[PDB]
Amino acid sequence: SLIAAHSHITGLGLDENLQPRPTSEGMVGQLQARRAAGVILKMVQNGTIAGRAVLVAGPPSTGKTALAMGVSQSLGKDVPFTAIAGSEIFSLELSKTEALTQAFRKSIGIKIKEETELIEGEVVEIQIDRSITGGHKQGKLTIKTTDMETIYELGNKMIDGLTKEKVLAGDVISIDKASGKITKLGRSFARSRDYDAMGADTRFVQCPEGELQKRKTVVHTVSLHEIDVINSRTQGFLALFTGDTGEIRSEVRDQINTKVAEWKEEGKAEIVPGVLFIDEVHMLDIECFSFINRALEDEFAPIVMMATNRGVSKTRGTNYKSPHGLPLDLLDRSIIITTKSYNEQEIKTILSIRAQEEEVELSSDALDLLTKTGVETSLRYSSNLISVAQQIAMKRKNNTVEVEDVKRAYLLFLDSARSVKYVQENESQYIDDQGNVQISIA
Amino acid sequence: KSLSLIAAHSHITGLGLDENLQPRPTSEGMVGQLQARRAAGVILKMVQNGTIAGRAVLVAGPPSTGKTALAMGVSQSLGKDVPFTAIAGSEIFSLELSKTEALTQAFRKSIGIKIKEETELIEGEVVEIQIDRSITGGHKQGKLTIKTTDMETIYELGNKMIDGLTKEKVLAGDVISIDKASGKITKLGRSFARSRFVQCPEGELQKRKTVVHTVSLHEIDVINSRTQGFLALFTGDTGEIRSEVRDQINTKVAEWKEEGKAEIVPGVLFIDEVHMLDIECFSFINRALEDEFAPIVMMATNRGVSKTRGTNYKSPHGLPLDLLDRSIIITTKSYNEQEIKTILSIRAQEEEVELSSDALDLLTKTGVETSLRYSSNLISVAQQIAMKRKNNTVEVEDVKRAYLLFLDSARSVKYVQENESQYIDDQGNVQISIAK
Amino acid sequence: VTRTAAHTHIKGLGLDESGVAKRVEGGFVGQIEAREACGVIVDLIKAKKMSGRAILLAGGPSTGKTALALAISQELGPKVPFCPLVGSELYSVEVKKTETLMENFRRAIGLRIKETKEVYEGEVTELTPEDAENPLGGYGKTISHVIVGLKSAKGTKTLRLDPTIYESIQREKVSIGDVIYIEANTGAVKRVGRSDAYATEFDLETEEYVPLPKGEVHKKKEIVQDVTLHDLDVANARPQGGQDVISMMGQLLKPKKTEITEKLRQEVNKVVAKYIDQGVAELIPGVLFIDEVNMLDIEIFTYLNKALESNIAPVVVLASNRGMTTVRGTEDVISPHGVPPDLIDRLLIVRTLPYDKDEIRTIIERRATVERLQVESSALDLLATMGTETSLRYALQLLAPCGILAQTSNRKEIVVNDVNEAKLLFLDAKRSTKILETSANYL
Amino acid sequence: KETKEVYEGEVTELTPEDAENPLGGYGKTISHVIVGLKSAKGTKTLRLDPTIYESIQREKVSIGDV
Amino acid sequence: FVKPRRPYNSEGMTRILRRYEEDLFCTF
Amino acid sequence: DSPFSFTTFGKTTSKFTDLIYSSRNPIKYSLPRLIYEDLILPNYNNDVDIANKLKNVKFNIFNPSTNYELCLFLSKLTGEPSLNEFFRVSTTPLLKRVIERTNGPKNTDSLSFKTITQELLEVTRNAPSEGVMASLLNVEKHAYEREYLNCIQRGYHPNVSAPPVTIEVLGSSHVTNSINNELFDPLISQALSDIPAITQYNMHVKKGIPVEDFPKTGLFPEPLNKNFSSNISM
Ligand SMILES: Nc1ncnc2c1ncn2[C@@H]1O[C@H](COP(=O)(O)OP(=O)(O)O)[C@@H](O)[C@H]1O
Ligand SMILES: Nc1ncnc2c1ncn2[C@@H]1O[C@H](COP(=O)(O)OP(=O)(O)O)[C@@H](O)[C@H]1O
Ligand SMILES: Nc1ncnc2c1ncn2[C@@H]1O[C@H](COP(=O)(O)OP(=O)(O)O)[C@@H](O)[C@H]1O
Repeated sequence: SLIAAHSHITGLGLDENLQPRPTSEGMVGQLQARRAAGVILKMVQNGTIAGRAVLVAGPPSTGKTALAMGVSQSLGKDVPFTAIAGSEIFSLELSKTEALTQAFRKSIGIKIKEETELIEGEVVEIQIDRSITGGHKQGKLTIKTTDMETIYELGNKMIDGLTKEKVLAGDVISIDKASGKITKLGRSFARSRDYDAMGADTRFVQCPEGELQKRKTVVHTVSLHEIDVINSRTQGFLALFTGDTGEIRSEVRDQINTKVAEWKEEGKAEIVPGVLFIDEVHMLDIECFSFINRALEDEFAPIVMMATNRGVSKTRGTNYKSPHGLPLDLLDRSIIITTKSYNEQEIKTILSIRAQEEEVELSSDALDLLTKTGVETSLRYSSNLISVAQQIAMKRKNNTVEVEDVKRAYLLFLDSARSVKYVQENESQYIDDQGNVQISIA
Repeated sequence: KSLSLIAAHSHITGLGLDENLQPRPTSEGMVGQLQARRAAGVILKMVQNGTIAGRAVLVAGPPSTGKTALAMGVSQSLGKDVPFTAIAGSEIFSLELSKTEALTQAFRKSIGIKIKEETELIEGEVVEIQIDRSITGGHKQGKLTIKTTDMETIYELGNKMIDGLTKEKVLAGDVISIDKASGKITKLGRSFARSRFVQCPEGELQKRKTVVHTVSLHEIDVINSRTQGFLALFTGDTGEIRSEVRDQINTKVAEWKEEGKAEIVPGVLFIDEVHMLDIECFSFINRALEDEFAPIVMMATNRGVSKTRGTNYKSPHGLPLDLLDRSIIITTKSYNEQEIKTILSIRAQEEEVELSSDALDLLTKTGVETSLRYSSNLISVAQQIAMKRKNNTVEVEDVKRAYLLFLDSARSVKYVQENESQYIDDQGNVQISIAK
Repeated sequence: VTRTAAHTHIKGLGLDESGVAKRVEGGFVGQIEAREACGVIVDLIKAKKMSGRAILLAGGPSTGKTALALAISQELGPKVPFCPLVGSELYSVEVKKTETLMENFRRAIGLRIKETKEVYEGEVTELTPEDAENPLGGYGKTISHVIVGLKSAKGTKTLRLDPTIYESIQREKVSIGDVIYIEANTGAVKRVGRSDAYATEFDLETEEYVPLPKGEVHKKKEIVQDVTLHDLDVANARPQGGQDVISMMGQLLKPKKTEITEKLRQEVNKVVAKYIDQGVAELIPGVLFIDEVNMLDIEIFTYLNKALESNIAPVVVLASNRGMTTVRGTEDVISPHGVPPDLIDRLLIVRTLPYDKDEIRTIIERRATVERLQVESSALDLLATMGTETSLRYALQLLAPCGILAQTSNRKEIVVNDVNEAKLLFLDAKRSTKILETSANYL
Repeated sequence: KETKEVYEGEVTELTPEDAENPLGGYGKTISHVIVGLKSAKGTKTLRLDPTIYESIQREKVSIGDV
Repeated sequence: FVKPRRPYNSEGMTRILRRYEEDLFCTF
Repeated sequence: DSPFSFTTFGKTTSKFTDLIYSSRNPIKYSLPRLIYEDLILPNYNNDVDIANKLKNVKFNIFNPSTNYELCLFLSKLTGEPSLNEFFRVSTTPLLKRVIERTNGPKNTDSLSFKTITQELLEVTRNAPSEGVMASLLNVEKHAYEREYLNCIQRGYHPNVSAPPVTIEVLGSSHVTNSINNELFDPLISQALSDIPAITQYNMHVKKGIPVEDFPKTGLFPEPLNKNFSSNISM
């Protein structure tokens, strides 16, 4: 795909004793935060307990979302990771409580075990009996292998399966009964007399030998939010993709919880917990916090990881300052991970890792001056300067970024403090807070 | 019918007044407030005469002093077949209806039209049915014999009543009411034959009965709006009924009243906690109160020199003075110890609670000390403590245990002021830890 | 084996026959006066006579208010309906908060019913429809009647279908060689599946096979259903289930909450009254729980002042943790617990008290028992002095990192060095606030 | 990017050929459909599937159309 | 003993046969 | 396990047995005769029909007899070869415009062209599998067949099922015929159903009615599973 901001991290980089290495899996430094994240990862992988809120706090450009996405990468497949921003809750279709309920229910996973029958063979006879209007469709199918020969009965969805990507009595097809998948493997008959209607170049296959019908235990992972969207109304599968699911009633969720408990008792399904990650949680109303206050105390709740770069500040919807932008009720029932700022060698190793991720070769002195700029200014400016210096490097037709390219990139593109100083030296040129601006240069 | 467990004003069955509009000391479950009860009786005769309309009455007083009790007494003494709409101040801030449109709906819901019509019905006891059918069922003939406790008959039926009898299947021994005009078959039940259960009807088989119909203005406004049917009366999506349809309804009710086929009954609209309305609602109300088809509006409030919502100034009772010029005000007062004791005795007889006399005096003392509602709420808890120790009569220490267990307002304010360090203040500061 | 989350160690109030609460029994520690008051209100709702009774649970954070409501819910049992709610749930974008308030008010009144069902069931043997004389006349259906032959155990019945019944026959896609279920109250039809009287493995549509149904074709069975008044209200508001046009067109439309008028509620109440007078239904009042009532605003409180005076409202329980807090939606007035005094006058406040060191220690001990964890005595004393030092909840949620850090050292017990590692790894509120005050760039 | 194999032009003849062994209880059983097409400096007859004639009848294809 | 097949009953309906060597379309 | 039937129907107090649909709502909205006669149905003393004509036909802005220039303008806009189509659109309800929609031809010299999204839609009707446009346009059925959704069970059922509220008027049959026509409209109910195959064979061959003169059927959306097609659980 495309090289993103967090494309250099594959996992957390931890030992078997949960001791993080100083340079592993794209992570350097942040040893205590990575240790706490590995503890919370083993807690989620254990899956015994639920409803615990984790806070990652620190200054901007420190590694909050990098740590959260590394937790997601080490979490692996078939475990849900709902990563939403804090601004997504404010909507004109769903209430804040309903949107947060959906965000909670998206992170709880149901693994259902199903039994399948696989049919593969050379087809002999297909008879399709349709009505005049084409509504009532029934049929017979004759499938064979080298040893057996069976004649089946066809339904509407099966006939619509055979109608698409048409099978012409001599192709080898694959049918899953529980899934309804029609997969034409190829053609073995090799009929000489073919009409000039289709440009088929179907590869020659061989007619399969042995047992025609075989059993297979299959499994799949689904989550609760699509379950109560499906059970909500008649066309829940379309509302799953259009997102047009407006305020599902409480009886639907109650009966879905009862059915999930029954499925856990019967051994058909087991619940796999996941993690809901709310990036930049300080932009939430106090109603959202008061709903989270109760919704963290349910059995059907995931581990909530919330990140805040704010210090002591005013909570939204109120008129008092609070630590981390959150009321003390949420800080009463949450354990907080605190991140710390970086050093010279950590920033240099971060720039080396990002340059190897961006396949841009850097010289030693260029790396030193980039680390100098990332110590003086922030880390993100020195991160974003690399591709610009690379473009300057092939602009002079050499695949090595020296001092002069990074110096030219430094002159061409401005910082935050440099832009603040250049605005404040020329305040009459810009539109001020009072809306007065001097346009004429005379 | 009309299921109800026990309500707060369920002991009030009407205004206790004599034929000269004078209040009894204790009648129909109401004590105290003699002049307020006299004024509400004047309002009752004002509505019962019905010759005037569009008069607004404000009921103001201290909280927990006989306001909603007075309105419930007026509603109970009005009786049936008179429209009575009881809304709150917060029921008009809708998201699909506007505030003035909702006020127009609440105004037109309290004016009814009395219609008298007759419909001949056949109701009797089914003895024997005969059904003859062909192979294709094209021609059907049938005999129905049916009876009362007085007469006997046999009826030859056409094919459509045959189809309407095999639908909603009528057997022998059944009591059926038959409508000739619309073909509606209603099964009242089975009669008294041991071989549910109802009695066999008496008198004539083909009875002509009249009925007295009541229909509000709002029902005809919903029906005559062709964009939605009569399902909007139940679903509630009337959705901004226009004005020309209201003009047609207002002309046609006068056209019906001049021909004598209908009569208009006026009702009472009660807007409880009227101080929670916005200024734009009151501004609609001053011009809505001068209509011909406007009811008598009863409004209750308890605020005193409060800020009117939607403005920035303060007004008496939360209402601006232009509205107060169009209103006549009934004022209630506080209660003595004897009236509180009488109210508590009435609520004790109502909830089937047996008391000791010293416990009643203790309840009267703690009622005149703290609140009437606190004493009226402890009287149900103390009965449960009395049944927890297996005795019927509620004694003094039974009330004392409920007083110790269950808290009142001012005591709770006192411990909040004492232990405010463990609570969340207005600034969001709390202390959780017990040490340091 | 099992899953727990901050609760479910509370099983009930844990009282005697006389209502006297013990010290530690049933997962509860202390709070004897509050537990006795909760036993009183549990006996009150079990008395099934009162309507519109309200209490408020007053206390600090982490003192056991919601635990008391859950204990009330488990002491009442699953049969009496319990409606948990949060003060922020009343704000809907679809419908005003007044209708949401009586939405949850009518959701908390239970009802049983004993309903007779007229059932035709069996195996279909033949499917012969007959046609009309003129089908393209515009008015009237294409067919007139459909003959169905139902076969069951010891009996065979032949029925003449209406066309309207035949539409709901066709929509579930029946055929000869099937088992069906005609339900005559609504015309609803269940396709039970293919019978085992024919072959089994010759299908391709993952069907399941049902034996021939016992008993006669025509039946009358008794079914006990538990129901609320709210389900009746929303079924009559959006009518689905019939065999008309509107019944199909309501099942395909988007469901949306609507402002239910009082007239349908009065008619539904009259129908429930005529059901309870014939000895079929029995009325179950319930408990409505609103946590964080301070987040309710002034018009919801003003409407609740009317809602408590109805003759159908259930027992409502409120909870708050504010001392001297102005009401939301107003500008200047200050009232206790964020609840205006005209509603405070209708309440029965229940105090909740904080705990001591030994109560925190035995709560942590029972919690570590419930999550199947083993603690040393010195580590338990360190957890208790931390729970007195910072908060009960911080010590309560710190024990699962002690379990993980004890597991990762191939150990079973929890030691003091392990607790110190969990101390250094995870922070609390006070240390984070001290870090925020001594911070360089809003760290 | 994609590859399309198309046939287009004015229809010259349109005759659904019958089968050598017709089935009882039915009418005009079809073994194949013969359609002739003409265009600019090109004319070529086709041999089609029998089910295609149903789509020809639904799309209302007479003689002399493109 | 073997258990008999479900009755196949298709009256007044079109038919499509796909053999090895030739296809059919029995219509009305 | 079934929803509670909030209905009253004909029950038996116990060569064929005929069962007729008779489900009604227990809630009855009783309405007088005077309102229905004097405000809905026209008579000599009211002007319902005259006002309906004057609002719908005479002063209709799409009338070709009076606004032929506007009809020509909209015909050049839409490219539709009939000028009376705007009148028929504006004067029939929604579902009547739905269920007899015919894909008629529009002339090329017009301004309503083919939208790129509509062209992307129209490409992939009869396109088979392993085509790039079809596979890019068939995400939802791929998710249907991969998540094994066609064999899933049903977990939620409604608690109460009720018919619509029956309005009764004592002493009039016209209201009964109107209500029966509105509840059981044969055109819509035929659109929400299908014709039996032997009945179709009696239409086409034995009676000579062609296929395109059939009433439109089969517009009901299919349920997700066979289990989701009903509310009664075994
Ligand atoms: N330990 C680390 N390993 C890899 N990248 C890091 C690390 N710490 C910080 N970063 C980089 O710094 C940035 C941190 O900002 P962000 O992820 O938004 O979290 P926060 O806002 O908490 O600092 C990310 O873009 C990430 O690429
Ligand atoms: N005259 C009276 N007779 C009987 N009960 C009364 C009387 N006045 C007040 N009450 C009781 O006092 C309580 C408060 O009355 P209400 O009018 O509803 O409150 P408010 O005065 O705040 O509107 C009610 O429960 C009612 O039973
Ligand atoms: N009496 C008690 N016994 C055991 N645990 C308690 C007791 N009281 C409170 N707790 C614990 O304290 C936590 C907070 O209780 P809860 O009522 O849910 O919130 P709050 O007390 O803040 O309203 C709960 O998780 C519960 O485990």
